[PDB]
Amino acid sequence: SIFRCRQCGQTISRRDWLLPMGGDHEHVVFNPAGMIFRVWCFSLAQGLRLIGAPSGEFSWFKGYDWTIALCGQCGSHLGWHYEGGSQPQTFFGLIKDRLAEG
Ligand SMILES: COc1ccc(C2=NO[C@@]3(CCC(=O)NC3=O)C2)c(OC)c1OC
Ligand SMILES: [Zn+2]
Repeated sequence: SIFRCRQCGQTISRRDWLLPMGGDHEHVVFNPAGMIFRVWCFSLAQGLRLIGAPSGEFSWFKGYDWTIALCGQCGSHLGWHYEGGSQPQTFFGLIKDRLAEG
């Protein structure tokens, strides 16, 4: 029901806050460093620290710019905040295997 940071237990999100972006909350993507992530889209998240300004470079989601999302408590990379788009304007893409569910 609740998602916490797997490393430290920081409160991050909720199953209720999952967002089906393009018809599915789960998107399997790879970055240019060939790292594969199972990304769960959330309308809402808390307890993160968004670092830097947004970038569109290699964005997996058309029309959205990303900011790196760390755990605000432990600094572990938990995913990205997406902004600059439409329906919705913003959302979170969190790496499922870096969260723990209650
Ligand atoms: C030009 O320098 C980079 C900028 C962004 C990234 C990204 N890695 O993950 C990102 C972030 C989130 C996203 O929507 N898609 C990706 O692919 C961008 C990158 O790879 C490590 C870079 O090294 C080449
Ligand atoms: Zn943490």
